[PDB]
Amino acid sequence: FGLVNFGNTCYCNSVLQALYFCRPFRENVLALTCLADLFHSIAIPPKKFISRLRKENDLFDNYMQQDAHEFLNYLLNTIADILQEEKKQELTWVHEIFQGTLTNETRCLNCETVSSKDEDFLDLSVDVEQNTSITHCLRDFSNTETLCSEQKYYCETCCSKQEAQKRMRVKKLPMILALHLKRFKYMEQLHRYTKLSYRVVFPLELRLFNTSSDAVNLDRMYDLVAVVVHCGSGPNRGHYITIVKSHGFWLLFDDDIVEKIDAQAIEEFYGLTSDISKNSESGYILFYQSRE
Amino acid sequence: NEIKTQFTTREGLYKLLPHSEYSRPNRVPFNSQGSNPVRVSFVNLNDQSGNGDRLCFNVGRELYFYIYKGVRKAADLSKPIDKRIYKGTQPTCHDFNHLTATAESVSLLVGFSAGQVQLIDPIKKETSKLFNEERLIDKSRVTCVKWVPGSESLFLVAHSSGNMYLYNVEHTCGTTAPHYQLLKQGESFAVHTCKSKSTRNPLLKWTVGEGALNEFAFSPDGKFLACVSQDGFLRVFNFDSVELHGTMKSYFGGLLCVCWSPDGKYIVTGGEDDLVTVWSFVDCRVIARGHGHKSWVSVVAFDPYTTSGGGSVSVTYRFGSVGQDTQLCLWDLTEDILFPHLGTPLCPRMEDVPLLEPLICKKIAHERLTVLIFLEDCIVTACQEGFICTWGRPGKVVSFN
Amino acid sequence: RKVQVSYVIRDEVEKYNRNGVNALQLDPALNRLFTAGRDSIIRIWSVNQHKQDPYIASMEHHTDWVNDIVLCCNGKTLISASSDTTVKVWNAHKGFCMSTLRTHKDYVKALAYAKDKELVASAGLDRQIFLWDVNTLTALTASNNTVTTSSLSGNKDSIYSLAMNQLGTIIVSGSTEKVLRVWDPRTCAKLMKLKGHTDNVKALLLNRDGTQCLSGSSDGTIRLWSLGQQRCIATYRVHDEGVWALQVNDAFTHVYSGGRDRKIYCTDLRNPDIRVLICEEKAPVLKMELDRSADPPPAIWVATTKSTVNKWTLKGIHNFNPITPLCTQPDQVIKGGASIIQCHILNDKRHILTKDTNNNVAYWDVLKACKVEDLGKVDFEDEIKKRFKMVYVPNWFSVDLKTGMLTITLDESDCFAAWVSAKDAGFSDGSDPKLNLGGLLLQALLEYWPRTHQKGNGYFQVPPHTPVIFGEAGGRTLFRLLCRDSGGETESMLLNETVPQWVIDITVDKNM
Ligand SMILES: [Zn+2]
Repeated sequence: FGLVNFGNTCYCNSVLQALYFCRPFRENVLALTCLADLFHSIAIPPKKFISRLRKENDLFDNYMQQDAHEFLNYLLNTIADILQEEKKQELTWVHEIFQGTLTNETRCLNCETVSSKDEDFLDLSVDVEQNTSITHCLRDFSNTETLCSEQKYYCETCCSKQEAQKRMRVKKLPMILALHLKRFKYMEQLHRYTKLSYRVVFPLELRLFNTSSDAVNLDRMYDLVAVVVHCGSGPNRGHYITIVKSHGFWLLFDDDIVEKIDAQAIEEFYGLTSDISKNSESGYILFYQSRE
Repeated sequence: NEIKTQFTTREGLYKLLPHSEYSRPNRVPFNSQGSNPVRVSFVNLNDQSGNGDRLCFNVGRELYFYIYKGVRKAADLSKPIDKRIYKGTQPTCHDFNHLTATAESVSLLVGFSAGQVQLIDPIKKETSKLFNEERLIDKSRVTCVKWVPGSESLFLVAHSSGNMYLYNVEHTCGTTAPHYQLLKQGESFAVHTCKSKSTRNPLLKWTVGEGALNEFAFSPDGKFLACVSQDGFLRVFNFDSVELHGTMKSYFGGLLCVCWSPDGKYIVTGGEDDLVTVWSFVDCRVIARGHGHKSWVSVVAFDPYTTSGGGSVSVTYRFGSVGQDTQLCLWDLTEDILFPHLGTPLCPRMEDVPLLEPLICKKIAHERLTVLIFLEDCIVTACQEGFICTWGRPGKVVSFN
Repeated sequence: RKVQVSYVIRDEVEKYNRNGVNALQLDPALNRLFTAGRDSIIRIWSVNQHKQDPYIASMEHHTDWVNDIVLCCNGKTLISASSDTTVKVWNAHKGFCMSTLRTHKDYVKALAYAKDKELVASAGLDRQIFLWDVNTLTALTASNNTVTTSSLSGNKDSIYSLAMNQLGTIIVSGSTEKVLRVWDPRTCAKLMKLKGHTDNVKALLLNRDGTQCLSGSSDGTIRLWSLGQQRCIATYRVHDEGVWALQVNDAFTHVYSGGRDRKIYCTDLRNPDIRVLICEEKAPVLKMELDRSADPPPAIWVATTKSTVNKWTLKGIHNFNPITPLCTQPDQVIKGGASIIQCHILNDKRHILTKDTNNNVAYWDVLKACKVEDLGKVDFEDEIKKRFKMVYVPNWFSVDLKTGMLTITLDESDCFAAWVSAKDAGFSDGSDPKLNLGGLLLQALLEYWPRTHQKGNGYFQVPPHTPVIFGEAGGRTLFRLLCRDSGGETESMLLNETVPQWVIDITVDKNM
């Protein structure tokens, strides 16, 4: 169908289309509430949902470009708390589809005792390097930091300061994995931060390597449903687009316009490699859905 | 970041030789546009003059042909032997016919992103027979092309439609879309033949699974054909019998490259999971996996000149991979890994299979690598920028007479 | 570069281990066992069962965990490595420390020995490996105190294990960098890297020729390496958790393995399916030592995180997932003193209420450095509430229990912020002035020092055997001596250069 881009609404349309084509998400939306009305309208001006977002959150009151990841994370947890507050008369369906769990393990290198500290997440913020893949970026996200030398870790079992290894690893796999590629990174100067136009390839199938062996179904297969692409050469000076798969055919949503596209044409949205800092049409948020 | 120019192994210090570098004459880096990958092909003309080695590579629209001098100083890049410029569709792959090759005539076919194949004789520049010129046989881009081992006329091509087509130099293509008749149906593959009284050029249509067929590779003996597709299945066939010999599913993603061991007992496979996968031919099972790349794997190849087969010495293999992460990896297969004592049975779990670590893992280019060829005196790599680098083996850099 | 004063509240001998045992050495000529204790004390025992009291002497000079020990020169010389960043040379027969090497910048974690050339190697968390000729270390004097240093470069991470062959030609380092690294100790040349393990390596063994290698790792696997083929031969997985200790017979055919899962197996390298469970210890196994007095090993000494050291005979070992063990009771048992695991300072900041591994609560005095009374197996939390005092005193010291004894540390930042009246503290005309607990303590620690002369403060006296320690913050031990040994001639000469300025002020100048 398509959604109306009133102006700097791209990052709201891009995720909105991307959020829809999640078949488990679009299903349980049938029963905030402004999004459920716009979803029924498709199954198109989003003025009822746009103006409600400006009055709900003061951060989005301005008419400037902003971050789709910030709105995606805010949109999910806002729907989650109103579902939990309305359920007072604990695991909501918003958490059952998106909430994963990763644990921050601390491992003393002498006694080899591991202490856990879980963290629930809806989006998985992953850092980006040049000429890499998302499966390697996830390895970099789960790297092992070492506390040693002047920063030794006091172990209660050893009653002394020993070396230790901090490490993050996913404990519970989500039904839909949202991979946020941190392409907007601080400039390390007073200047506004830049956009990392690195070439990060991502496959259609996916399995995770950085899983804790304590879980059972840790190596489940995933499938790429949607991906929020971002044009422009700046953090707040661009335009958001969405590749997505309704059925076997792949669709492209540029604001209002809709167009069918082949699956091999996704190669153009991996990222630049000559590092010429150009449009950098690159994927920003990736959506993977479980097979089972 | 700065690229590496040398690396050490148990054999010695491999050293890059910049004075043996091949590229466009202007030497400006080819823009790393999506385009199509830069490929390299070699051929020997019976070394009748010692300079019997010929080099062919493509860079976007251009296709060059020089005299390859190996570890010696490269030939004059400003004076090629032949040069072809394609304003239309661009070349994407090519291969020489090593049998019918002499100082007077060399057969070289070139694939294109339109689906066409073109026979070329670069040293005489006389003939030019086009195949599938009308795009009636198949319209998708061709991926891998190679002559049939031992044949002088037959050759096999593979396209992104997940099909393969056997051709013949003597035959001619139809003026209309050819009608096919079934020959052999199999597990996730089908083979047909051209129903025509006159000798049509598409001898047979070989449909291989879903997704694009990224590469095929004949066995060193010739009898078998290993194919990898975008759906992540490695399918090895018997070329003469035309039937399935074995299958293997990637951990995830889809398999980009494939190659055979020198003795033909093993197959390694690169794919979209940043992993190389060793596969046994006699047992039809995965024996090892390798994690050493930061991105997808592009080319895999065995090194016959640093491989010890049989013996009372132990069996050991050497093979390299290059990936889109601009890095080169070298791997060792030893008896502890070879002889240890979404389906997972034909795709074993990570705990059920050994996990290899590379001997070296060096960044050797600014752009994604697309060529890895093992020669007697050197290793040959190439990036998307169109630089054909030559790495002198230890002791093969200088000769004394 | 901040000097701290420290002292330990303990008995004069402490002839049993006050903490677990990191390494074991065995002198078959004198039938003596050496135990490297996590209580900074190396103890000489007697394996001869004809005696009933195995204790012989105590070699104490270290101020932190003694991680590894090596016996050289036919039992005459002992080399020790400890977490106080020092490697000490000892006289193993008489039992005193000869020299101290301070080249490491972090915990010295392991030692390696090569008998055929009398060469020892030290390595640890500072990522460094040093090679020492033992004969040049024993000849160290005050005039010729320096020695040639030969170090190996290579490791990218901390080192936890180190092993040399008997000939003195292969040295292997195991490390939290999972790769094993090999050198030639004569030329210091890097020979090979052995990849395979996926975790830290705390156990390394080499055959006499230096052609094979056994490695135990925290990944739970034992790997037999071929240095000729420069690859792994076999990978044995007989444990559930991290393998930490390894021993091998003289024929290099059977491997004795122990670790975190408290199991101790004897696995055949040629045939791994024949595993014999020797015993399931009470604590994780840290180090093992075979008895090398017969063609097959008759017994094996085991060190754990507990203070007791056991010996297990392997008599029925040739006649035997193995759920049934070979041994249940040890053959010999060397007893171990309990370790103070919990400490609580009281509101008056003078008395401490502890609790050891035997759940025995005790009442201590920090100022006098004495134990008031043992309170048995009473409730620890309720005793803290019952011993509550309605008074506020600022913090003026810190306590650490790494050695298992009470170690008190004084720092210039807050040592003297402890003004307490004398009457209610427990002292006498009855003038009752405000006394500084920190400054009054420094004068009793250096009471026998002639430079600090009234003999002491008057009000109290610390035990004469109390070891006083001067050091650096997270730093190296600077000087160590007993309270009574301050009057020695060469010992007082060191106190003129080792003691910092802020301690000289309160003891000599009476600055208060
Ligand atoms: Zn610990």
